[PDB]
Amino acid sequence: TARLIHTSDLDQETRDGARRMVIEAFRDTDDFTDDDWDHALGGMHALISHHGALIAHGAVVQRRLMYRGPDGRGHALRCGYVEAVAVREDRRGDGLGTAVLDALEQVIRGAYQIGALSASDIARPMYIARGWLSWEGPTSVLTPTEGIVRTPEDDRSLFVLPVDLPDGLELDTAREITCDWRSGDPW
Amino acid sequence: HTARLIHTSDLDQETRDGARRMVIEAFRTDDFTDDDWDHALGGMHALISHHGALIAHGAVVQRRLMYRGPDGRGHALRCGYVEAVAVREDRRGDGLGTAVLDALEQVIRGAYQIGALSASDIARPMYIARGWLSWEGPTSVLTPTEGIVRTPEDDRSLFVLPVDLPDGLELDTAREITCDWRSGDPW
Ligand SMILES: CC(C)(COP(=O)(O)OP(=O)(O)OC[C@H]1O[C@@H](n2cnc3c(N)ncnc32)[C@H](O)[C@@H]1OP(=O)(O)O)[C@@H](O)C(=O)NCCC(=O)NCCS
Ligand SMILES: CC(C)(COP(=O)(O)OP(=O)(O)OC[C@H]1O[C@@H](n2cnc3c(N)ncnc32)[C@H](O)[C@@H]1OP(=O)(O)O)[C@@H](O)C(=O)NCCC(=O)NCCS
Ligand SMILES: NC[C@@H]1O[C@H](O[C@H]2[C@@H](O)[C@H](O[C@@H]3[C@@H](O)[C@H](N)C[C@H](N)[C@H]3O[C@H]3O[C@H](CO)[C@@H](O)[C@H](O)[C@H]3N)O[C@@H]2CO)[C@H](N)[C@@H](O)[C@@H]1O
Ligand SMILES: NC[C@@H]1O[C@H](O[C@H]2[C@@H](O)[C@H](O[C@@H]3[C@@H](O)[C@H](N)C[C@H](N)[C@H]3O[C@H]3O[C@H](CO)[C@@H](O)[C@H](O)[C@H]3N)O[C@@H]2CO)[C@H](N)[C@@H](O)[C@@H]1O
Ligand SMILES: [Ca+2]
Ligand SMILES: [Ca+2]
Ligand SMILES: [Ca+2]
Repeated sequence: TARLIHTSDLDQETRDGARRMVIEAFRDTDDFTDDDWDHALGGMHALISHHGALIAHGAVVQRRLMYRGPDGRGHALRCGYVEAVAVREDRRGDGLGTAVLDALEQVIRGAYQIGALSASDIARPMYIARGWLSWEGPTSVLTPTEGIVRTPEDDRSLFVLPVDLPDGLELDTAREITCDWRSGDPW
Repeated sequence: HTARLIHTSDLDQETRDGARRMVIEAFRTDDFTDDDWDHALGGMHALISHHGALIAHGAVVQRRLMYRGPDGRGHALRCGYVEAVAVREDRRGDGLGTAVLDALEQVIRGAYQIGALSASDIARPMYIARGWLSWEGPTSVLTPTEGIVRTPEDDRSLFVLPVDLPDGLELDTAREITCDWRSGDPW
């Protein structure tokens, strides 16, 4: 039931409608920040509206995830990173979230080497059920002034969906995995 | 000439193979490598067709460009990076290149803070004409194991299109600009 739209083609009221719905959906200090919204921009949005109202949203945005295999090689994987997955609270538990992820996984499978996200510890079983793989190793970020810095807080949160890895590569989820730099939450 | 815009994930197999075949030839060790094709995926494609065959391609993919302002604050700018802009040999100088860049710039203005690209020499006038800023400072890449490494080869090639810079950001082309890491040509 989800409509796929590039940030590009969102009119002002859809952007404001989506942002307002996502900010409210992540309230149980505003949990969903300006940086969190920046992270949701530049890729494909999955939207579900009912009678003029936005009731569901998700985004998949491109970045690189860094992974070194046991042959020592080093890979910068073309990643579809899942952001701002949200359903208006009264509309939850009726398959809308599923419909949003169904549409984002179509993007990921069609365009990227790997899907990734850092799930709220509440949503973790929903991803595990879709066949997303929990990372077991240490997580880190490639910083511009320090080098690769550990992100222990994101170790339990990181999920991957390896859709089309290069060469022979099969990930070992016990190895380290490193995200590229951005402001706010790196994961 | 009007380009149609399509996400990587919506390309049918024949159009994907068609685009890569046309782009490899337009750039003709082949000059257009497997990494070069990798770099053109994950974003929006501009396509122009004629007599059932592709005559023009380009792509805009999301990455981060790192820039430090005169107030010492580091920015990780949401970048629409332009890749694989190509017009079939027999169709050059009819404005097809212009139509491709018009559609990609629609994406960049609609979704990103900055546009960037590392132009071949033959393409340079086309960018200078469209009002892309030539960079005058040193360029670098953020590497995983060596920190920020100068990319002197790319100093003369870099164009940016600054469309929606964060508050308090004066883009000075004399200063250093750093791309995020990827395999192959970092720029
Ligand atoms: C997480 C969220 C998007 C789920 O959306 P939803 O429309 O309730 O979910 P669905 O009905 O499609 O179900 C998602 C899965 O969660 C579980 N689930 C079952 N009932 C549920 C309910 N009422 N609410 C949430 N999850 C439920 C099931 O495993 C379900 O899979 P199913 O469709 O096979 O039953 C939504 O609750 C939300 O917006 N939460 C707050 C913001 C947030 O945490 N989202 C992103 C975290 S990474
Ligand atoms: C993309 C490419 C075909 C240029 O496309 P094109 O169809 O020749 O370009 P257009 O006709 O749209 O315009 C090219 C520009 O050349 C310039 N130009 C126009 N007439 C010219 C002339 N007589 N002499 C020289 N330059 C001229 C103009 O700036 C023109 O833009 P405009 O027509 O909007 O004014 C060329 O870059 C290419 O395909 N080469 C191989 C692949 C490649 O190197 N691409 C690199 C992208 S970085
Ligand atoms: N008052 C409600 C709050 O909800 C919060 O909900 C969760 C989310 O806000 C956030 O979830 C993860 C986080 O686990 C992980 N370590 C970092 C990751 N970037 C966050 O990401 C998630 O939430 C943010 C919005 O905050 C979204 O931008 C992002 O797309 C989404 N996947 O962190 C929280 C998980 O600890 C918290 N559980 C807690 O602060 C509190 O219960
Ligand atoms: N060597 C001079 C000329 O190089 C041309 O080819 C150029 C392009 O192939 C390539 O241009 C730039 C490059 O300058 C810069 N330092 C790095 C950047 N990634 C390259 O990028 C460009 O070409 C590659 C394809 O190779 C594309 O994938 C990319 O999208 C495109 N903008 O590098 C070459 C140097 O400018 C032509 N083969 C020919 O006119 C002539 O040989
Ligand atoms: Ca947050
Ligand atoms: Ca090349
Ligand atoms: Ca080959």
